Amino acid sequence: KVKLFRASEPILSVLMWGVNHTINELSNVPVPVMLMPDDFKAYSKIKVDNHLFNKENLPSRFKFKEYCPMVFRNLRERFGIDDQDYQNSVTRSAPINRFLTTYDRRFVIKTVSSEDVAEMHNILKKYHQFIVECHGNTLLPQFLGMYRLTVDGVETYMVVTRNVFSHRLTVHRKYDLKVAREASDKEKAKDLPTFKDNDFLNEGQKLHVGEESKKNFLEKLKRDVEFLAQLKIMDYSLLVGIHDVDRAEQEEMEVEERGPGEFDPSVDVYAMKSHESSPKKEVYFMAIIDILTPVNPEQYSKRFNEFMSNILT
Amino acid sequence: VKLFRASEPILSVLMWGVNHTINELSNVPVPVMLMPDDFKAYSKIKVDNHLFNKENLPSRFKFKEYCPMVFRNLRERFGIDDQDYQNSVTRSAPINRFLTTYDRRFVIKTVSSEDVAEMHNILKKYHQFIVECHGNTLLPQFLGMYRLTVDGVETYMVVTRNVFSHRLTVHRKYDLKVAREASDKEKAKDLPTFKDNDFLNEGQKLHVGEESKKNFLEKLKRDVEFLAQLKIMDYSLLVGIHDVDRAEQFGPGEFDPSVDVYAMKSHESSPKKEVYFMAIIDILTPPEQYSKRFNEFMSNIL
Ligand SMILES: O=c1[nH]c(=O)c2ncn([C@@H]3O[C@H](COP(=O)(O)OP(=O)(O)OP(=O)(O)O)[C@@H](O)[C@H]3O)c2[nH]1
Ligand SMILES: O=c1[nH]c(=O)c2ncn([C@@H]3O[C@H](COP(=O)(O)OP(=O)(O)O)[C@@H](O)[C@H]3O)c2[nH]1
Ligand SMILES: O=c1[nH]c(=O)c2ncn([C@@H]3O[C@H](COP(=O)(O)OP(=O)(O)O)[C@@H](O)[C@H]3O)c2[nH]1
Repeated sequence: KVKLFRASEPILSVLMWGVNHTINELSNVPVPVMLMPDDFKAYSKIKVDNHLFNKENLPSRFKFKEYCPMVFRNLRERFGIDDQDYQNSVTRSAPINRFLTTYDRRFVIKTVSSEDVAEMHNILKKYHQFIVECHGNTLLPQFLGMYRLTVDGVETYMVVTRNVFSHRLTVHRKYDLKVAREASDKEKAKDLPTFKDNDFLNEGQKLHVGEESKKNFLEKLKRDVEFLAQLKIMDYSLLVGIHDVDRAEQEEMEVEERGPGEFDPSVDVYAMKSHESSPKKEVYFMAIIDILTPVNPEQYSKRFNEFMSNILT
Repeated sequence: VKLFRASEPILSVLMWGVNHTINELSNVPVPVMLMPDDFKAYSKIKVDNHLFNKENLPSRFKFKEYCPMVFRNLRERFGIDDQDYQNSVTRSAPINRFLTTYDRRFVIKTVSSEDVAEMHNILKKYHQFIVECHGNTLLPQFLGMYRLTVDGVETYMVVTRNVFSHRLTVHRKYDLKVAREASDKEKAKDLPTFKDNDFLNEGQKLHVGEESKKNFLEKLKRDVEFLAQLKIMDYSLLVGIHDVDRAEQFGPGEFDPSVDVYAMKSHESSPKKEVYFMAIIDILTPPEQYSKRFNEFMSNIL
């Protein structure tokens, strides 16, 4: 039962300790009837100064701050994420890759600017109830936690989201779609490049999901980017992952020498199966990302929606 | 849900702090042995909440535990499970500074800065005496030592196992240590602490018979020869008497010796059926002669 918080760097140990600690405190806090305005301006702050004690993995001195814990707990709940699962995913073993995932690939942890933390506070009330009015059915990021760590007198802000991609299905190709953008010769020459818009268009890539899931994708995309427009938010992207079922079947068999294309929508919430009659059997993951940025937000809404409308069939 | 609801905020912080430190310790491996730094170590946490979890706890406070590895090991050597200790402090607020936990199992005394200094001065030798006597001792059994900061004022606390039983009511109490006696004021409280000379003027005796008298004296001698060899004085032996018959006015005179470690049955040849509780207390403020005189006084009570 013993959690050592062993990690390759001390800040990950503090992250694990911090999520463990804050979730445990939260378990002794009743779940409220409703959120109250103060919950949107609240925070928890702990400062640890140990001496000759418990130094094998944690630093002796550090600080941990969690922003709006009542709100983000309610968000976890509205996204179907149990608190015990959340803490287990972060603390059973050190996150990996700044950008991290939990070891089980379920949650993504991005470090962010002080400005991003400002913008989250500014949008949080309206974001919380956009989530509530759409019952968690959205392609926007699903924010589960926001934290400030202090190790060596240095502050680091982190935002936790649900992974856009599946936690079990491999992603074989990825795009960040939003002028003109493309992938660097450096980026294009790496294990899994992030192809931008114009490499999607030069490839002639198409995603065949058939009518019903095309329609529910476009309906939630319109609702989502009208929300971000009405919040004067820009520079966001749609992140797109392609899972080639057949290639996965091969790669598994190749490690076996030394279901298939099936997934749980309650967990892989951005995932879509390819249409019955489509050249290859594929799974797609598509979500809106990078929404904490702030030329026109209405224009951004319309242009972004037209492009993403056209990547489907 | 542990709300830490308490009669004053400092008790809430005490409950929170013991809960937190015990949970952290469950993530610290039990070492093959204690090391010298464990006797100089401490845990310190500082809480600054804002608009959050303020219904029972204060928003800002500090909690420091002294030598947590050492006191965890002492808990183990006294047969006290960590989660039981935590439950006794946190399941419900301590009561009546001098406190017990809601279940009356552990005593929480507020102490001086100097007492914390002195405990540090004796701690290694005290731990070694605990290991050499296998927890079989009439000394105080220290389970934790903490410093709380609430409203910028520090409060030091030491947790001991209760001398008295946690279920059997104590009907008369004596503090045996010149000449000392109980005040007219104390003599009018509900349960006076009758001091040495009122025990003698009362003619009270504790009949435990030969078998149980002998190694009570053996352990008393071992203990205060230890405290002499540590130059400790001004300590007392505290003694409680439980009369079964008044209790009658699901069993009487019944107790678990594994829990009420200082308890003794009255001898068959004793006028009334009684339960006695007896241990050494107040051993923290810093000659040899005291050892012999104190041991002699306690010697003549069987
Ligand atoms: O609009 C907001 N409503 C809020 O309710 C709120 N709460 C925090 N913040 C943000 O926090 C950022 C830096 O971090 P932070 O201020 O959390 O550190 P701090 O003030 O506790 O300590 P320190 O930096 O002096 O050591 C600040 O620039 C603010 O953007 C908020 N912004
Ligand atoms: O939920 C997610 N699951 C992922 O698996 C994932 N991978 C990347 N991203 C995002 O895409 C951009 C980085 O792209 P990148 O080119 O790899 O790195 P950077 O753009 O900073 O140079 C940033 O928005 C990243 O946070 C992901 N989001
Ligand atoms: O383990 C214990 N269980 C007890 O139930 C208990 N009751 C009293 N004591 C001690 O006896 C002296 C106070 O006696 P007191 O006369 O009531 O108060 P004070 O002497 O401060 O005026 C101090 O050493 C007290 O901590 C107890 N120790």
